[PDB]
Amino acid sequence: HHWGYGKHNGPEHWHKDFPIAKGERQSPVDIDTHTAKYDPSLKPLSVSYDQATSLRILNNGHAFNVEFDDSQDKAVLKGGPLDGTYRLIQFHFHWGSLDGQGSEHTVDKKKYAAELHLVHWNTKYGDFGKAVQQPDGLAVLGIFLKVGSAKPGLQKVVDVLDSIKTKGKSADFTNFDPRGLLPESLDYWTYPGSLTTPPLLECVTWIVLKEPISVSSEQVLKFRKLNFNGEGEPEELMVDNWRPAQPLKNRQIKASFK
Ligand SMILES: NS(=O)(=O)c1ccc(C(=O)NCc2c(F)c(F)c(F)c(F)c2F)cc1
Ligand SMILES: [Hg+2]
Ligand SMILES: [Zn+2]
Repeated sequence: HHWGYGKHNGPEHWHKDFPIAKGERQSPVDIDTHTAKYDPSLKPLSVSYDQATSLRILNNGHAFNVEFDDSQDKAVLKGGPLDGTYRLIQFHFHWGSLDGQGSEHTVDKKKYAAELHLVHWNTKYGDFGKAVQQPDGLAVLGIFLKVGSAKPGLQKVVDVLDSIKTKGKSADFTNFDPRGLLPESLDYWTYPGSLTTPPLLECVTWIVLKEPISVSSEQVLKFRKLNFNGEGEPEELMVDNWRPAQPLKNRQIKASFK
């Protein structure tokens, strides 16, 4: 019926209901490292997640989102290529059916096992809904996940997946510290883009970290046990919930490092 990642309702069909899919600043894109422009005027990123308040985790039929209380400047992102304070509202992942695919952004055509998106909205706009009507309304921090050693800080997320196996299910998920998902370095690439899922709105200053975090095979395997379907419907494993790379067109990807 509506949108998804299957053969009959996947990314290639999105343009029919969301014409912006063929827009000028669509995401994700391939990051050509030799064409990215080192911009020495970019400030370092400033991630202030010490007061973060996670509230819930839910399976929305497309991915699982961990939501945060964004009623106050509790967990924010500023600095980098951003002007203003962006508030963390939630994070989710995109992953594949196999270790060699899953990320949305690619680096020199290399695909990672998954990609974490920490979604933030520009506070000057009042609420998330208004931010999605502005060219600089959102800032998504993207982090690549490669399969290797286990990420301790990701385990609490992994263990709770059993209780939100199907579409629509949710579970209280308090006291989760998102700082446990950050890599060691905050070096990044940035470019103007969009939401990678419908409505595909062209807001979003993408901030993709250079350094991937590593998770274990067992950790990513639990992601693959989730379902796209609701309880009582035919089981469809939630895998490959990623959108292929879009044409860069008239945009330049800047890097904070050389
Ligand atoms: N993969 S990603 O690029 O990081 C991405 C992040 C967030 C969303 C999303 O929040 N959809 C919900 C949503 C909207 F996109 C709205 F524009 C809106 F007004 C809403 F109320 C709403 F719930 C979609 C894709
Ligand atoms: Hg917009
Ligand atoms: Zn995403």
